[PDB]
Amino acid sequence: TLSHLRRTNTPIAKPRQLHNTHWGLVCPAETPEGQACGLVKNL
Amino acid sequence: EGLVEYIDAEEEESILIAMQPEDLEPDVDPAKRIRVSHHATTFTHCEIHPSMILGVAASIIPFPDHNQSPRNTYQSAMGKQAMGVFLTNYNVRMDTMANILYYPQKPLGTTRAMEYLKFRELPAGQNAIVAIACYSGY
Amino acid sequence: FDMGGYFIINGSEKVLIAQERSAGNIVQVFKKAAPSPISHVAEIRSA
Amino acid sequence: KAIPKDQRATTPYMTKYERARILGTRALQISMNAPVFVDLEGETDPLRIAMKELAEKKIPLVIRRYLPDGSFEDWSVEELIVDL
Amino acid sequence: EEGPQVKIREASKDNVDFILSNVDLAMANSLRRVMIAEIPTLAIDSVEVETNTTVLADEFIAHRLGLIPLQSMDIEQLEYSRDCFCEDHCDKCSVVLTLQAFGESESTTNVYSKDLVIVSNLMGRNIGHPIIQDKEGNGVLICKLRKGQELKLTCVAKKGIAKEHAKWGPAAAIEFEYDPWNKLKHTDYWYEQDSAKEWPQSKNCEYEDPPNEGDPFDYKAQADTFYMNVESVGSIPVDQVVVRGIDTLQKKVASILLALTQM
Amino acid sequence: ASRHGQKGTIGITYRREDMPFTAEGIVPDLIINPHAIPSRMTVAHLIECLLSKVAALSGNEGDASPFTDITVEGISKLLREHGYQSRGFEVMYNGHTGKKLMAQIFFGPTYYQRLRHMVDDKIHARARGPMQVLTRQPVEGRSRDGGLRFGEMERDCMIAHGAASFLKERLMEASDAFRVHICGICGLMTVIAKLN
Amino acid sequence: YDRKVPSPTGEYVKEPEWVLETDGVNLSEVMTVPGIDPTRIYTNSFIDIMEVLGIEAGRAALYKEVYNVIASDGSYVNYRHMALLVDVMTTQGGLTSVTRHGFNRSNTGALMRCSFEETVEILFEAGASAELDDCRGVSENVILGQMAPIGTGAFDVMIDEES
Amino acid sequence: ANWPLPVNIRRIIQNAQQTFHIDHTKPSDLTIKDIVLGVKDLQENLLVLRGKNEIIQNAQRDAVTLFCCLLRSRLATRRVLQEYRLTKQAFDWVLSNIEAQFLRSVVHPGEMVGVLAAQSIGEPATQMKVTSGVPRLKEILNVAKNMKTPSLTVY
Amino acid sequence: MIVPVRCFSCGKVVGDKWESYLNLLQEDELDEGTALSRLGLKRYCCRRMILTHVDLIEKFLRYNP
Amino acid sequence: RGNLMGKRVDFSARTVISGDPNLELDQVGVPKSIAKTLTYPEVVTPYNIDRLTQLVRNGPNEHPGAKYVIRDSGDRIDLRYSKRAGDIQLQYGWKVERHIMDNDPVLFNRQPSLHKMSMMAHRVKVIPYSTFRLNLSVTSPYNADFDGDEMNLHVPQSEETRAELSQLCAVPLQIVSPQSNKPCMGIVQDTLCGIRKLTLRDTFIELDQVLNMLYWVPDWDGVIPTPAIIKPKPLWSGKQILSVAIPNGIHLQRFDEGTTLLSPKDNGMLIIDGQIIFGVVEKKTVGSSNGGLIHVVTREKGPQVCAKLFGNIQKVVNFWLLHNGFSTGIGDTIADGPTMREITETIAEAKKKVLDVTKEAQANLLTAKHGMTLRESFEDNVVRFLNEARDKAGRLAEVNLKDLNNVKQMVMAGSKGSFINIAQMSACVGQQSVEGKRIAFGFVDRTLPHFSKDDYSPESKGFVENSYLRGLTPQEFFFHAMGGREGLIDTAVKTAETGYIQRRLVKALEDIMVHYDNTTRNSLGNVIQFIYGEDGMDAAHIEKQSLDTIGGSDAAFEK
Amino acid sequence: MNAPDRFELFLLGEGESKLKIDPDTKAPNAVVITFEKEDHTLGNLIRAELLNDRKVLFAAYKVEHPFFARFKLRIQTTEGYDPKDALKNACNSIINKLGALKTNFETEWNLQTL
Amino acid sequence: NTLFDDIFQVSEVDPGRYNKVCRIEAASTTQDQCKLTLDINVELFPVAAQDSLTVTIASSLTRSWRPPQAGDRSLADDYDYVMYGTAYKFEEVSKDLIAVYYSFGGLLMRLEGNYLNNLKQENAYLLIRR
RNA sequence: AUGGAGAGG
Ligand SMILES: [Mg+2]
Ligand SMILES: [Zn+2]
Ligand SMILES: [Zn+2]
Ligand SMILES: [Zn+2]
Repeated sequence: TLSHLRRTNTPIAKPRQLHNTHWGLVCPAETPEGQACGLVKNL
Repeated sequence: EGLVEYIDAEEEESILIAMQPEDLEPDVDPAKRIRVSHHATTFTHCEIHPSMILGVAASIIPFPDHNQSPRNTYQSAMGKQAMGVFLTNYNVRMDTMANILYYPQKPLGTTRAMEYLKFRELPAGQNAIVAIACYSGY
Repeated sequence: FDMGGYFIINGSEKVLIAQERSAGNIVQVFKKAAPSPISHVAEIRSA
Repeated sequence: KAIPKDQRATTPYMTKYERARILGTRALQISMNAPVFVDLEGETDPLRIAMKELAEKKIPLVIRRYLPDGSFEDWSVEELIVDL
Repeated sequence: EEGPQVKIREASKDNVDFILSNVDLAMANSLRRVMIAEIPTLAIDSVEVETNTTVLADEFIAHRLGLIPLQSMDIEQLEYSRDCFCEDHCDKCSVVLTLQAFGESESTTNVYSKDLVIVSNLMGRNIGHPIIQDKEGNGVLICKLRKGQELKLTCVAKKGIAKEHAKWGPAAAIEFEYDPWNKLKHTDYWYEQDSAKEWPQSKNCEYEDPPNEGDPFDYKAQADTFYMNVESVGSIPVDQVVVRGIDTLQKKVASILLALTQM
Repeated sequence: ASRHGQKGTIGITYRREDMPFTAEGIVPDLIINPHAIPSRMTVAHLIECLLSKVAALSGNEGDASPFTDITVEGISKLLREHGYQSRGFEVMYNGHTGKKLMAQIFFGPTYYQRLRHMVDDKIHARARGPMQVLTRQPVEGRSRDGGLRFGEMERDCMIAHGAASFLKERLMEASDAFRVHICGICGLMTVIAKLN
Repeated sequence: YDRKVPSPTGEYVKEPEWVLETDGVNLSEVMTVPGIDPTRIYTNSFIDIMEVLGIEAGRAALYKEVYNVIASDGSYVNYRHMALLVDVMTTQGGLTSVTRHGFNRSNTGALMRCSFEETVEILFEAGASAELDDCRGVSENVILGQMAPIGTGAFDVMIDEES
Repeated sequence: ANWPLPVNIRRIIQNAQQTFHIDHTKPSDLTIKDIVLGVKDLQENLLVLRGKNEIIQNAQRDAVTLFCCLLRSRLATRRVLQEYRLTKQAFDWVLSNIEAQFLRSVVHPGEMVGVLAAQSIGEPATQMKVTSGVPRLKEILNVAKNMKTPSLTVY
Repeated sequence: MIVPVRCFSCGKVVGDKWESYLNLLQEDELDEGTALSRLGLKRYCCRRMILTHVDLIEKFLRYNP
Repeated sequence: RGNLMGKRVDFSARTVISGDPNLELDQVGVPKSIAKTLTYPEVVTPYNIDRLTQLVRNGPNEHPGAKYVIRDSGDRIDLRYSKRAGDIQLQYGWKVERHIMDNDPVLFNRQPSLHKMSMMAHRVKVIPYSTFRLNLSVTSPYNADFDGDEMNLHVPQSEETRAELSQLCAVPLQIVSPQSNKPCMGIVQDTLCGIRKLTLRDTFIELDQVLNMLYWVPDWDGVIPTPAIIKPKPLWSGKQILSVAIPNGIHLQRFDEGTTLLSPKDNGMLIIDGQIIFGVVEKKTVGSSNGGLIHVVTREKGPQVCAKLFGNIQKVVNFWLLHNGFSTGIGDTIADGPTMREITETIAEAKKKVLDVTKEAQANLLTAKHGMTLRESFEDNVVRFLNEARDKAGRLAEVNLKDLNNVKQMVMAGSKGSFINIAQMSACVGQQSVEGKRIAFGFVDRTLPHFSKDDYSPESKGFVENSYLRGLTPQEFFFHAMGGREGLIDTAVKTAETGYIQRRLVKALEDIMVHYDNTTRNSLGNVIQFIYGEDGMDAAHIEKQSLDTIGGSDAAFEK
Repeated sequence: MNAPDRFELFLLGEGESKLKIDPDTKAPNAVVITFEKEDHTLGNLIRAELLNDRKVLFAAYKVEHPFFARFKLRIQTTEGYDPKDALKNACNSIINKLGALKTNFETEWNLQTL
Repeated sequence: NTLFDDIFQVSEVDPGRYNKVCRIEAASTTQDQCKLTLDINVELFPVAAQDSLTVTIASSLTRSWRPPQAGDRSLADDYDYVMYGTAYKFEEVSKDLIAVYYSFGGLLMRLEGNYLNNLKQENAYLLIRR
């Protein structure tokens, strides 16, 4: 529940890669696997 | 009182963040990890705690810095599939499907982040006496 | 322990997922491809 | 037209597909209680009976091997060599 | 006597620590296995719930009800429900005990195992009574009731084997160790530097003689001296646990022999 | 699954007799294979096992926080202070025979979590059942008592094997099969087959 | 590059030569340069080999490249398979791609080509050109729900009175 | 030297000096004609194609050329008589067994080897300074006009 | 939920030791270790059964129904 | 594509899979409920009228039973509802839909079906519990573990098609694959580590255990082999008792490194007449290699004998390992003190070298390599130095490990493990990389806000000194997270593109086969190859042999 | 769901006998006996007590599958010695040893305190 | 009967990463053209350096291995360390130097002599005393 | 049935 209440979606160069600016803002590990990997992120 | 600031990435672009509050002060144990000496001086901000870079599901992982990152990812994706007490009022709610563990237990190896996630109060699993061994081959 | 932050529609608990987008009113210059006639494009999304 | 019994260039050995086909068809015949041409000797499974009936070459079937041009060569099960 | 020997080192109502002398490994291990599982015990097998307005679910309570340690002293003069010619269950195979509880005070009204009331006829047989090793005298905590919560049910206990379900377990954990000096070399010790300094020293090393470096490996040696510690749950006394174990193993061996006589 | 991405299903269940046991008489609630360790490099599994063991013995709460100076050496020392092997190994006995095991076993408490997926909610079997109304093929879904899709890749496999008759059976007798009448002139399904 | 070369005494001995690697490709003019061996010159671009040296050289180069890709991961596939792929890619006369633009423009059955990529338009143009279907294709008999003339179904079974 | 060839010969040879229990201190009961003409007639029965016209025969010899090279290399008179010392019966058994295994190693007509090849190439691709691996394979199969890393190897 | 009646691993009764555990904790002001030691929980599995457990029935009894 | 090229079928099932060391290779563990559900039509014959009558008499719910009874007219008798489910006189010609029983041929399959080994015919063995059970030596061509994997099972409906499965899609036939001209099945996991731990020269087994292992073999002749040790204690060896599983007439020979018919390191592999002479048996032998034992046994004794061999080896090895024991802890990831010191100073001199090269490049004294930038040459040098550092520390950690090290044992056995695992768990996990390059500058002239601008130092650009044992730092953890992220992404992209490409390849080479003239053609009769494989041989019956005519001097050749 | 009953581990089924004595066709003068509803607890003990007899050539037991509570026991004795007699002698030896052990433990327990 | 008999002088002992089996290297005290390499179970029969062991090769003292009964049947040894193996290779160094290779369940053995009745046979009883 | 979300290898 906690995880689903803090989720980020992204529609559509490398938006899937964990960018450096994600430090302290987005969780590096928590992300769906298979399809929407990197697109769907958690705070 | 001007003790803590709110910094976004755009403003984060122009600051120097200290990883630990002990990196402001100016023979060793071989067991501990090798950490780089602070070659920086003009610090403007200091990190609250490096364990805050993780998320809610990833904060349940014991020693995440001792694992391979995709394994931490897998655990972060499988922690949402574990059974336990999701709500205290589970007996008065009419959910389509709900699973509640018979005897939930707070892990023997916890995280200081679990305190704020209320995981020790509402755990999702049990401490099982595990054995790493080749037995019957099953 | 319920933290809230969700809605209730027809008895179903709904959650609005944050939608990521590009920040408007920001000037960005992009290098165009080689087969393209234009070499650089400075664009800005006005909101 | 056809191809004479002589000058047949196809493999004298029975292919695995031909063997599986013959055994399958014969087992189908036995499954529908067809006259057995060999001593059962306890065997009741139509496939196994078909195999034992193949080892004794007591199978009255024939194989029409098609050539890509349209021609075809006939090979009786009794004539084909089963080395598999 | 004439064969195997026992040397009791410690003894209590809950534990027995002893040394088994002149025995084969298979016999000792089999004795352990029998003591763990194949000992007959009495425990709640049936639960008839009338009114259940507490927090816990029905079978959730029935579970811990079944796990409750009951008296199994005279369990041998009781009979299996599958052997008795009675319909369902009777007094010659099962022990019926009721459970009635209700919140009265404003405070949380606890429900223990002391509230279990034997209803069926015991006819002299010491059986059915829930074991209470508790200091206050309460025993196994069943559940907790609020102010207006009620729990009314009826338990039927039957004779069973721990091999069928762990609730019929007469013993907890049985300590077992042979050859504390590894003089038989049944174990290749893992190490980083020193195999002796890293691995702790067992208590049972005081009863045997330390190996001499001037002596070669004794290849003709076998496992004779064993060290055991049997712990009882409370249902059956420790000495009676190991005795019923021995008698059980002996009895099933005698049953196989009987089958040999039959064929 | 554990807490380090080490997931897996139950292979079999053994009673406390058949289970391997330590000298203390303690039997493992769970047995995992060592092969699921080196290829995945989940050291923190072993570390959290050691820490959970020490925290179990000392009765304290093991701190498994991310970036701390708590090392395996300190935990090993704390474990040795309780009279156990500092590296978590325990000499166990084979439950079937009672004989010692040559190699010692990494033995200790580890927080496992029963996941969502269960066999009785996954198992499915259909010899024959309800068809669709448009294609007259077996419906979709376990909850609808449907059949499994014999995908194109499976067809390719059966082609590779050479089992033509089987491929025909799966695509006729197994799924849909229709008897149609065709005109000998135009060659279409115009025929008004008045049977009987 | 190191190289195994037959010694005048007999045995193969390592003889190291100098080889010029190159970013940039124009085989049509590099091989004609005086100074290097114009019989051993090679490019990773088989599309240039097909233009300069011929269709067979393009075949060998294609197989070489595919095999290099497969073996790059340490894997190993037998010769006949990759050779079959390359051959089916080179039997038309040129380099036929493995897409809708390549082999899907062949003179095979309509049902076969309609079971891949462009389905509707293929059926349309086939219905317009009035094409006859051989019905000896796999996917075609698959659609027809018949025992395809493949493997076990490659032949027919009859009966001859020998009893 | 190491190459994939249909019939194994070494395992047959070492199976001949075991099934007959031959001693390495006893003269072979063979003749030069036996070995030479025997092997030379052995290559006659190694049939892949079975036509009677010249073309099919040429394709035949061309198809069994390499295995014939291996056969001659392994069944040389010097090697046969000295390296392992084979008797008459053992040699004949070797010949017959080699012929048999050769006739077994022939591809069976009807073998859908197209799909088999496609699978044999597609399957390892799942387990995957120029461009290599999956993208390069994609370039190859698509026959790309522009490849990401064109190279010129000049000797 | 509520304190488990018996230990999972071995099978030792630990249901009558919960309130005694709490009393050994808050009344005598001892740590968890000594508290679990005095209750006769020598094996760390039985010790785990109480140390690891969380009594959730108290939060459950807060509701009126 | 959805209804014609691949449509949903009846007589099928799907369940979670699991392993079973006591099942044969060509067997499958089918749950009882699935056995009652799935059915097969069997025509009433004088050979099986009794058994069929009994099956009908049992009806549904009870296995072995039947579901429906088809008469002459075609009427379907539902046994679970019929008033006459107790009195049925089976006439000849009637069909009886009975439950799936033992030794029945079914098609086992797991998606994605990449090759023909993904679909293989198995024999049914009805077992309790709701899990599909399979052998541990069939898990490799199916490519499956037991982390919740599900597999599909199809059931044939006629005699010719079950014959088609039993004679073509049979597992023992699919041992040697026509893909890499090698067996695609072998001994793995506990059986491999165990067969490694057993064939050691220090491994001696006494009388009783030897007798048990001997009886564990179904093909055991009942003859006690004379022990390698007569006095003082009658002892056997692992090799000696393992030879019981190996059939007679099996000759295996393999020389590796310093194998001189005596093997001081007990390497190589010599087995004579079904009896192993010397050498430790592991992945190079009992594995799925080209010249492996499995390939030899299969091509010599046959497929059935080879599968039975899988059975025997698995049973024996698993039995010995069961009463021996094997584990793995953190202790097998810890190196010695001075070793860790040498590793640390190795990383130190590495970073020192990187510092020297950096200061050199910043002094504009660096000379660019021909065909690349100064910066590119710099990055290349640094990356190469860090890689050499990770390899140096890794080998330094591997040498320190003992033979009793469990992880090192699993590496030697070939069960599961490699050098890099040891290197990262104990020594150093090394440099992280994204898109071929080290951690770039997400921020302006820097990778993280914790660093200063223009910091091309290794620890900044994504080098991790610490191992998994010591624990990573925040920066190192984030960089490693980036690397792993890219890993997962490019993995998904990889399997997607590979899927589509595989489909394309399949649809391209679909209608290609070999006719009765060894001519590889298509549907148009167009010749692809005049002779298949340019030789006319099947890829299955082909082994890599040495042409000893091409090598050696002319003098040795003439000699 | 598909899980078998628990009593199937110690309660014999319909028509199932306790022992199934079959002539071993491998080596002469041998026997394979199928024990039903019994596990390692009995098999290991019997097998261990069959090796004490010096007139017994072979003695081994095995559980072909942990799912089913049953095990096979192969015994081979010298010529003139029926293996069933060896089995019975071993069993009686077990019984005697267990009885003596029980007596000893009782006499020991009758001297303890607390 | 007996196939070979000689007295050797242990010149080297090597525990190659083992702890139960050590490879021995000895030479004949009679023939200056004879040598022997032999894997030995030290855990049973310890072989120190500079020892003079008595070595013998026999063919007897197939059927299944019956129980010992050494004090009842014909043991025909009274040695200290007896093994059973199988010859697998007959190597000829020179015309005056012939070496044989025995395999005792993995414990290999290389015996180099000159003058032999050691034929390729399963019979290989190696008896060592003192 | 259409459409959509999430999850499993
Ligand atoms: Mg998986
Ligand atoms: Zn009764
Ligand atoms: Zn018409
Ligand atoms: Zn416990």
